[PDB]
Amino acid sequence: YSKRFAVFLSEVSENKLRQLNLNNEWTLDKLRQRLTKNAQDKLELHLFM
Amino acid sequence: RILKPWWDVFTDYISIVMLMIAVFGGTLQVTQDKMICLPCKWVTGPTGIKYDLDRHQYNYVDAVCYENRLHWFAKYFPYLVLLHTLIFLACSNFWFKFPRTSSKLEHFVSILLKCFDSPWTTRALSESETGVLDKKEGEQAKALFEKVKKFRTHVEEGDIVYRLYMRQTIIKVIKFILIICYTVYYVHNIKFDVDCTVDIESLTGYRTYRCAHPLATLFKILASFYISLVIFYGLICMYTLWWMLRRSLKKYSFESIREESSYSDIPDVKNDFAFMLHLIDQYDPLYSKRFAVFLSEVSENKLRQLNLNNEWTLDKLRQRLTKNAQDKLELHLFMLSGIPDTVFDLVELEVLKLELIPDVTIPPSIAQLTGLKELWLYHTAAKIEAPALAFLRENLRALHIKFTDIKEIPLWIYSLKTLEELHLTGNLSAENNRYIVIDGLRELKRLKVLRLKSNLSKLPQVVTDVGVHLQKLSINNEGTKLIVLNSLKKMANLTELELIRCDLERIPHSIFSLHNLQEIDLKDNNLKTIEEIISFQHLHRLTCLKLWYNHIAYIPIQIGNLTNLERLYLNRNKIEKIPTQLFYCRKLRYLDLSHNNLTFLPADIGLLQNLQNLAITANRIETLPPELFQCRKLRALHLGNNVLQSLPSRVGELTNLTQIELRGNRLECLPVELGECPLLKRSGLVVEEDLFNTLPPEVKERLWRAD
Repeated sequence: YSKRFAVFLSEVSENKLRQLNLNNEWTLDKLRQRLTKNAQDKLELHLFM
Repeated sequence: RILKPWWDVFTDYISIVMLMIAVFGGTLQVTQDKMICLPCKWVTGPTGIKYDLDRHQYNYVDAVCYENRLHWFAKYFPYLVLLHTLIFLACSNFWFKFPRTSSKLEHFVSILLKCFDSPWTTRALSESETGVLDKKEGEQAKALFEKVKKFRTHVEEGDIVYRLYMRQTIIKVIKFILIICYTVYYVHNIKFDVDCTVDIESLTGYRTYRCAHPLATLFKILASFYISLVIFYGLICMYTLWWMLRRSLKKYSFESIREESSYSDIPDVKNDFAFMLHLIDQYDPLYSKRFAVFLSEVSENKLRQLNLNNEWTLDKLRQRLTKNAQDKLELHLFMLSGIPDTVFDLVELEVLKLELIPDVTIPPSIAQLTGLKELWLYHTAAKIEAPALAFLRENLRALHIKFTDIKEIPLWIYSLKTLEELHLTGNLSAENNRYIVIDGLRELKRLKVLRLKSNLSKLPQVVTDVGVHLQKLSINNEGTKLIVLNSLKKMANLTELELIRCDLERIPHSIFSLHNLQEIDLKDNNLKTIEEIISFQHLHRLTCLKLWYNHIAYIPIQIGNLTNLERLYLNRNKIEKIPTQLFYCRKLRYLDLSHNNLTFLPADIGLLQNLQNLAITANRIETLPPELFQCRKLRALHLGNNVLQSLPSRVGELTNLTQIELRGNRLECLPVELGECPLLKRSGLVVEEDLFNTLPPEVKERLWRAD
């Protein structure tokens, strides 16, 4: 039980959590929708925050 | 219910120990209490004395001495304890189950438990930041904040809980002092070994009875234990009173709210009643912090702003996209409190309309709308304070600041040096308020169209003439008497000038130097006979002459001087005679003779081969000249509001005549030569059932089979 509490307290793990939310909520098909643009193969994190 | 302080917890447990003593003394007092009595008589060595008495009489003198010569306090000690501790239970139990203020507490703990429960207050307590929640906790926080306001209405810093609490705690204190007085006064009236002397002597023959009570030591020790329990009990009750007079007020916790809020970076928080809040201040200030952080209007303002953000949808603005010229959106006239965030979703938008909104800030993600270039920001005070201004520094070209007062001109916004047209209606500004339009608009070098409409000016600003980039000017709807002559000629790239609703008797003569002038607008002026076209003929580019709403009654001979004139508006003045020299302006495509006093058209109309649309409405012409056929480019035969009678076969000449106007005439003949109507469909205000009765295959088959 103390192992559960400290493991949840670690910043690397919750950092991996929010990065993991951004993983499974920014999928391969999403960048498939964002592939090909004006001159070249341009990917937008442009204006996205 | 779990709001009780610690001393009321001690009141509960000391109370139940106290009644446990009561039921112990009562039970023991019933089944084991008796008295032992035997008479004092005087007042192989040792032998037992004998009495000539009986077991009968011993029980009798037991009952007589036990009832008579024994103290009632020792008789009824557990009953006084039992009834008296139910006074204490009735104090705290009755104070909490008082009906109306108990409803106040029940309502209060219901909103209090939800106020612990709301994870939005975890979020809003936890923190230009973003983050999108779901729907229904917004609804819960809506009606949750509503019921907080309902509680704020029902209480208004009440007094029933304070004075009712104060009355029950003060009767607890004075009852405490009362009973410790007489019980300490009666403990030494409990004795182990009593001396009885009764009227029994004719029945048993003895006066005095040494009587031992075998139980008074037990009642004595638990009586002393009892009052020891009470002095500890009521002593803690005195400590409650000492806090009541020492540190407790009606708004002291309100200062803990607002000093806590200044400590908690959400400063301005209102207040609801503190003494009940003081008891939970004694419970924990953490739960106090949950309550005030929910209470602040900035916080719930942010909540309903997010309710707006997820409760304007893509189908809503999708069904609000395409308008007058382009893709134009409206929060215009809609009194919305905030901009939706799905606004910057849909890049199809080009012209944004934002009347009546309290958004001082715009999100930086609005630059995703790369199609947006025309912006309407009226009845608002958007002072964004974000790096999105650089975003729109290289985006947009049109600004609309209508009906905006002197203070509500967002100053930092006009640094975008790609603005090209400006709309400043409603700057009701004096010369000191003229400087409140601060010259940071001088830096915006790309301003080409300037709108200074609908205000209280008399002279233009000296900062006005610094922009030679300006090509289109309007100074409209003012009290305009005076024009500084140098400022007009300084902006020589002026091509279109607007004098709408001005107090001009005449025109400024210095207009001759503005050789780029093509379009001149003179609506609603006091014009009699005009300044010479010798001035206008120096204006070589003059093509558009707009002479609306004057009271000039005669046109000078120099009208046959503007060859480049194509658009002539002579609407609503006192013109009666048609000047002959109208024929020379052969580039004339539109002739406006409307709202005059006209008699008859001379033959100058036939030489106007470029005439496509003719307006002679609101006149007094009765018969058209035969020069109708030479106006072969005529599409709009605008013949309204006259005393006209009929038409010749010249109507069949015009191959591009599409619309005919006869707004109130004789129109009795309804001629058949309309049935040679090669492209026309709508003789618009000629439409009557009379003309629809006449010419059956021509009107009905040509028009109604053409439709």
